[PDB]
Amino acid sequence: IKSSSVLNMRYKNDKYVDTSGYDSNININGDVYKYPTNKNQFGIYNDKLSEVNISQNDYIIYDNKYKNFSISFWVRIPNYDNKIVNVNNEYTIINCMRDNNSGWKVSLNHNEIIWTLQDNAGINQKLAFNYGNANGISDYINKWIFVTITNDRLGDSKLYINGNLIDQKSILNLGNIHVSDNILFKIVNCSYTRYIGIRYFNIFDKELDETEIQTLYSNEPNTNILKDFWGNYLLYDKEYYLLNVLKPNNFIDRRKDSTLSINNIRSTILLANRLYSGIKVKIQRVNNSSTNDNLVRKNDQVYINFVASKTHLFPLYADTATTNKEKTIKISSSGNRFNQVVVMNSVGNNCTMNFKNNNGNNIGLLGFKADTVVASTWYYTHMRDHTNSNGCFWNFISEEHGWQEK
Amino acid sequence: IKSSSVLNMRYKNDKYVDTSGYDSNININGDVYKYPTNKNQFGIYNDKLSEVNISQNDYIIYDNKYKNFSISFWVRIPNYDNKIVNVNNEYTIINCMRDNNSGWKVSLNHNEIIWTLQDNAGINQKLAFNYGNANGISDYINKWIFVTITNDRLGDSKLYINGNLIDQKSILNLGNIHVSDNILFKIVNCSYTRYIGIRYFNIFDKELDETEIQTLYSNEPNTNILKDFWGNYLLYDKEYYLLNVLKPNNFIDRRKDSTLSINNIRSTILLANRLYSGIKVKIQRVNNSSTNDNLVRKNDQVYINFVASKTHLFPLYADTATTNKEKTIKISSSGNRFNQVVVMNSVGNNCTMNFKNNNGNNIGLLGFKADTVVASTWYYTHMRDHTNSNGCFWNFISEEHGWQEK
Amino acid sequence: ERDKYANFTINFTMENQIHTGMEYDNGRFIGVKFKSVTFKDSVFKECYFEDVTSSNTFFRNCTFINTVFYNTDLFEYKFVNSRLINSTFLHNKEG
Amino acid sequence: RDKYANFTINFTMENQIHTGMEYDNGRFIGVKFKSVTFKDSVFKECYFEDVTSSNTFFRNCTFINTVFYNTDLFEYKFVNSRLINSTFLHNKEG
Amino acid sequence: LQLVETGGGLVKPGGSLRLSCVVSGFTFDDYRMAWVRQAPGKELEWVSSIDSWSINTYYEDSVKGRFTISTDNAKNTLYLQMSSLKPEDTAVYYCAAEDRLGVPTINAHPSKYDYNYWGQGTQVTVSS
Amino acid sequence: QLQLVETGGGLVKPGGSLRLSCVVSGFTFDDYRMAWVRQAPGKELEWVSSIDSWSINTYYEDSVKGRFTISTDNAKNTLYLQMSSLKPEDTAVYYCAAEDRLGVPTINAHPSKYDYNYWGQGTQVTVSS
Ligand SMILES: *[C@@H]1O[C@H](CO)[C@@H](O[C@@H]2O[C@H](CO)[C@@H](O)[C@H](O)[C@H]2NC(C)=O)[C@H](O)[C@H]1NC(C)=O
Ligand SMILES: *[C@@H]1O[C@H](CO)[C@@H](O[C@@H]2O[C@H](CO)[C@@H](O)[C@H](O)[C@H]2NC(C)=O)[C@H](O)[C@H]1NC(C)=O
Ligand SMILES: *[C@@H]1O[C@H](CO)[C@@H](O)[C@H](O)[C@H]1NC(C)=O
Ligand SMILES: *[C@@H]1O[C@H](CO)[C@@H](O)[C@H](O)[C@H]1NC(C)=O
Ligand SMILES: *[C@@H]1O[C@H](CO)[C@@H](O)[C@H](O)[C@H]1NC(C)=O
Ligand SMILES: *[C@@H]1O[C@H](CO)[C@@H](O)[C@H](O)[C@H]1NC(C)=O
Ligand SMILES: *[C@@H]1O[C@H](CO)[C@@H](O)[C@H](O)[C@H]1NC(C)=O
Ligand SMILES: *[C@@H]1O[C@H](CO)[C@@H](O)[C@H](O)[C@H]1NC(C)=O
Repeated sequence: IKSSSVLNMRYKNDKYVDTSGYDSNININGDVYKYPTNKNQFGIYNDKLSEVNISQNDYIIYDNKYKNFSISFWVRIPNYDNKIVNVNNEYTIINCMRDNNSGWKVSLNHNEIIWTLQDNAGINQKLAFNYGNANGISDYINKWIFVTITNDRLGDSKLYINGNLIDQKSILNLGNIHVSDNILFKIVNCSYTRYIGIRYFNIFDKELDETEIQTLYSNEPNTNILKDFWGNYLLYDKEYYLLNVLKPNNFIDRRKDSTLSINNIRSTILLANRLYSGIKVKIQRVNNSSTNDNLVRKNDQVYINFVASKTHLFPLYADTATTNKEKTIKISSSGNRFNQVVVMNSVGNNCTMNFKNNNGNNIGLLGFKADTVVASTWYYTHMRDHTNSNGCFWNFISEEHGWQEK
Repeated sequence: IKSSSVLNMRYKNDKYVDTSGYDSNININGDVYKYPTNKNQFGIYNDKLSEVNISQNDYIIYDNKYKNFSISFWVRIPNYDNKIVNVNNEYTIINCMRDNNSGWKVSLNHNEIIWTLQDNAGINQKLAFNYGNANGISDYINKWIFVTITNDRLGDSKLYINGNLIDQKSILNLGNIHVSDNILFKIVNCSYTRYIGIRYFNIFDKELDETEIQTLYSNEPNTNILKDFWGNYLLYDKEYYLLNVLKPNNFIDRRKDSTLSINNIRSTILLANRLYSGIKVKIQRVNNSSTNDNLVRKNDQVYINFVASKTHLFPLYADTATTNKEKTIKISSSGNRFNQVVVMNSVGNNCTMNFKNNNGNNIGLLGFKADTVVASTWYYTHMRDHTNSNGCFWNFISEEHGWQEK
Repeated sequence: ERDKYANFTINFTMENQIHTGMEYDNGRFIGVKFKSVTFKDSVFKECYFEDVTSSNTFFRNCTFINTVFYNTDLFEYKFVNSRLINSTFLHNKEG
Repeated sequence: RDKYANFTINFTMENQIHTGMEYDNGRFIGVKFKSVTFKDSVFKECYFEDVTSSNTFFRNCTFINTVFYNTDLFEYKFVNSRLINSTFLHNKEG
Repeated sequence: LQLVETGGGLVKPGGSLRLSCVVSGFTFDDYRMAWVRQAPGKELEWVSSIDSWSINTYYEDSVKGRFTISTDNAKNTLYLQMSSLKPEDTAVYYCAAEDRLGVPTINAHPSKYDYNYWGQGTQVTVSS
Repeated sequence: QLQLVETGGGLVKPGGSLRLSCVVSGFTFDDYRMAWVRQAPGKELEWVSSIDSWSINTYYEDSVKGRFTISTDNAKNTLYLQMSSLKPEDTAVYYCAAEDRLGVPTINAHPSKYDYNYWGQGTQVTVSS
């Protein structure tokens, strides 16, 4: 809830502030990256001075033995080429432990997130989550991961990843924890040069239940705005690769007759599917007024453009000149949009594109039939409970520095 | 099961196995050679213990008078020096005959394959194929030959070599045929020491038609993997002599100006063209990875290297610095690849090499014009039905123990 | 000193033409059949070619920058003393 | 003693005396030798191509698995030298 | 990724035919197998389909009763037992594979993109 | 025994008629496309005409068609070029050439030596007033 929020790190007025009302101070030291589309998200580096220090108000500094408390945040951990990061070395990212290492710590290893809670005596307890290397499509590597940690002093400390409990260890043997005055977001003792992403850091003075953690997981990023593959906001005038949720091991390619094939198997780099394969698309506003946002929202009316080259976009349309119920998606070399629009929508991180006639008529969700990308109305009545239901769901993969494949 | 296939001898985890579904046992005795690039292919010797024994499932052992049946396999018969094999003596290599010589037999003789089928009363019929001594280039000697025998009990026994019907004889006079419980792959009664290759042994409970036989012939070796002259898999980093399919009596030599000549007539041993003449080449992966095997596949981007000596390889390139449409192939004494790549492909056992620029520009298929090896775009539109079509087809000859010439 | 043309789409046959000292910026050639056409001392800036056939067609002393040729028969022998900078050929006709 | 390897010479060498060298997989392609001498040198799996020589000799040198393709390096240019498994191909005779 | 049909021949009205389609590159677990007929002068007409994972088989309004689609227990050979043959059955018959994960619509007048792989076809002729 | 010898080239008045004969040895005309190629005083070789004899097929450089006439004679084993209506700038050294029929059948306007299997010595053809 909000009655339990004793620290909330939010972006406001050129910097980061505490919106809890307990007035904790937040200081940026050096080069801290601010995400232009969501400045609540920040990147810390380790090749130069780059840190965020939260000086906690004297009233909220944890100094009890029986007080239940929770920590919530999202972390983004790039693996780059997936070799530079392959080293057994626990490096810390968030440090709230005093001179005698009393308090709590969040530390990372190769494809691992570790939570450490140490008392005044020196007794400690750890939880961990190892998501492992990409086997097809990884749901964690270079994506936003929602980390939650609840601590019942008369029971177990629990670690949640994306709202699901994954590790619980009893903390009954821990006495008094006097956490640090400062919470330091900084990459300390990392073998390699890297950066880490943090957002929505919260401290609560109770043990959050699964329901509250799920409410946080669902509501913290704007549910109105569509998400990209990495979990950032989906943008207009941005090149994206496509991923079909039901066919993750396949990518979309162009055919000479202007149709789109899905019968292309993604190459692998040591069990990891290539994400930067196939056609590129761009989302374009139908009515671009003074809409001060490049963010794609639910039920936005858009054009989906195929990218032949950087400066050559062609409309993607549904070819309704067929007796078939499903209509093949084609590329229009002439620039003709054929009196169609696309309605964007979403189910969590999965995106839907509804091809419609300008007269208000439905042509169908973007899916596939056999080996060709099509628009089909079938999905309308089979979106949840069917083997083929997820065929209408898509992810938009942006080519970024944090995921390298060559 | 439920298929026409009642026995399929295939390789799984260090042994030979029946993949049909009827669970016949396959045992190896003594020294049986396994081909590393394709372990479905095995070699049996006669200078030591070397046999393969298939104990047939009682459910599939042939004991009828009217039930049609077919047998298929590939055989590889080296002639060594063409002299040690020059003896008229029929010797067995596959035995499915009972104590009363009832059942069937595959035997060999000098450049000859023989099929014998005998009933319980001693009535037999023999089909044979004598491919004879090499007159120029032989399509059989030391090559994989596809043997198929069909048996219609109300008609003819038919023998197919490489999908082509070459012999048929009526078996209407044969009554009950009771084959052996065991199928023995063993060289028996050969007057000289030799080995024999066998692969893809199949027993079917029907008379296969020409379409099914040609399908087996086309698809049993992996169509995605290129073949060498002998019919094995084409390999990376392997020395090969070159054969032009349209010019079988000619070999490729180097000129002082770095160009490649085709006006070199092959010497003959009796009537057999020499195979181990001309330049050697090696195929090299462009996008090398320690995950990739050494098999050359369709659409592989490669480099073709001229072998000046064992330790000196020079890239072959298309000399585009001319006004001619066709570009002469040149040896690069500097090691410069001139921003070129070669795309491999195949039609059956014949190989094509498409010289292209790194930017994707077509330069041409490897063929010849007058007396010089060139890259030409002409072949693109004349792959078939033209007299000069096969000038873009190449075989890669590996120097092997099975084919000797001094 | 090149006659400039930009942001144009050509979708018709071009026959018996010599174009000298021209600068095409973001030109599209889609479904064009070239017949006895010669580009001399021309620059192609961020141009696009699609579904192109060519007969007795050449590019002499031409420069191509960030140009894409998709589904064309414009093989290497048609580019005489020309420079292709970051210009790509994709899915060539019969290749 | 001074080991050079994995190299290629495409240029004219004039008025030089190289002593105590151990060339490993060296390439001499298009080289024009003019008054050059090799003394107490070892040529190991080296390659010569399109080599013209004038007043050039190999004195007390050792060649192993070396190929001479399209050269004029005739028998008299090797004084007190060993040629082991070395081959001459398509000499510049005429 | 290939299909080869056989079993087509010349029959009289009321005769029988057994078409077989052998596949290479995939089994019938990840693809729905289909028979499509091309009669001279007509467009492609869908004949039958089988779900190998399920026990669900489909037939066009006419064919049903005389034609039966089947698959083996190895899930790589497709059959169509054709009995009580009528002379309007005379057509080229193709085996086709549809990705089961796609939209499960069955158009009666399909185009090339309605199935992943088409065979070479086998001629069925019903003559008096 | 492979050789081509050309004869018949000389000086004839503008508008005259010449009959070049290329006598070939060592090969048959059913295995080799035959060609006449001219060399101007200093210019690059220019392909003039070609013939395929196995199936009568003539190819003429545009400036040549209708005036000249390439022919073969498997009897006497000789290639002929019947020149006529000779213009001033047809003056050049005229070589006969043999190309392997089985190779890429393209006809380069300005060939190099590797365009043909075998070349002749050439006969001078001058035409001046
Ligand atoms: C081709 O068209 C594009 C956009 O349709 C032109 O680019 C724009 O140019 C104007 C003025 O030069 C600018 O105000 C816009 O901001 C530009 N938009 C974009 C997206 O780049 C381009 O200049 C045109 N090419 C010409 C005229 O040669
Ligand atoms: C036409 O030819 C001229 C001269 O060959 C080219 O100009 C040269 O271009 C290269 C590359 O920029 C330079 O290194 C030279 O310095 C230039 N020389 C001269 C004389 O200018 C010119 O690029 C060609 N035109 C086109 C469009 O390719
Ligand atoms: C071809 O180009 C012309 C001129 O730009 C254009 O008006 C026409 O619509 C184009 N063709 C098609 C089919 O769009
Ligand atoms: C061309 O591509 C290269 C990469 O090969 C890149 O470094 C360069 O900046 C590109 N140039 C332009 C003008 O896009
Ligand atoms: C030369 O190259 C070869 C080829 O890999 C390598 O083995 C060797 O170490 C290199 N250097 C020398 C001095 O031989
Ligand atoms: C000749 O050798 C030098 C020395 O290594 C090299 O830099 C140069 O590129 C070579 N010549 C050519 C034409 O490559
Ligand atoms: C040089 O001379 C000595 C003395 O005969 C001999 O032992 C040695 O092998 C020679 N070296 C070479 C490289 O030939
Ligand atoms: C030289 O060739 C002979 C010929 O058989 C061989 O025995 C010997 O091993 C070769 N020497 C070297 C150094 O390769």
